[PDB]
Amino acid sequence: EARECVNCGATATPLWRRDRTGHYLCNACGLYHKMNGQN
Amino acid sequence: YLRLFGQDGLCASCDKRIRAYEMTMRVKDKVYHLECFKCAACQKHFSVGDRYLLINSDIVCEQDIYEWTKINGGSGGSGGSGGDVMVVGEPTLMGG
Amino acid sequence: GSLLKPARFMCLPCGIAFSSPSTLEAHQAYYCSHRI
Ligand SMILES: [Zn+2]
Ligand SMILES: [Zn+2]
Ligand SMILES: [Zn+2]
Ligand SMILES: [Zn+2]
Repeated sequence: EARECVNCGATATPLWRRDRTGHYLCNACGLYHKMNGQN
Repeated sequence: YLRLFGQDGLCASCDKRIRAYEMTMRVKDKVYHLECFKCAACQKHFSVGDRYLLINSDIVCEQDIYEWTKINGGSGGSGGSGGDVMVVGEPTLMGG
Repeated sequence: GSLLKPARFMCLPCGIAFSSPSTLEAHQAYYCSHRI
């Protein structure tokens, strides 16, 4: 597929949320690194 | 009143003039469109910070890149280097 | 000898083969059941 998620694996996401290290987040679980402020 | 455009000019896939609504990654030079930037094989949408290949007509991902090449031309062997791959840069922002 | 190098990208419990090691970092916490 296009890429994988750290919590799910929604390859149908409009845009992958990538950080400095490379934490590929779909778009939904990516909020965990913002709202919750986790890793 | 003022018109601020800082793109190449014409598309490489369609005949539409590139305006402040391309929303595409910084390719080698010839830029495409937010719709003209799709894989020539799986037709999937590209990612950010990942590797990709540029062809003559369209572009190719990193998923079927090992297939598209062999079915067109270019094989460095089963495990051998056949060439080089590029990484998709940051999406062009109209302002910022 | 020993392991040292984890040449694996697919856990037995999850049974999902990943492609990027960066994604596996967070996966090996919330995805592999619960590695907290
Ligand atoms: Zn997710
Ligand atoms: Zn176009
Ligand atoms: Zn593809
Ligand atoms: Zn797992």
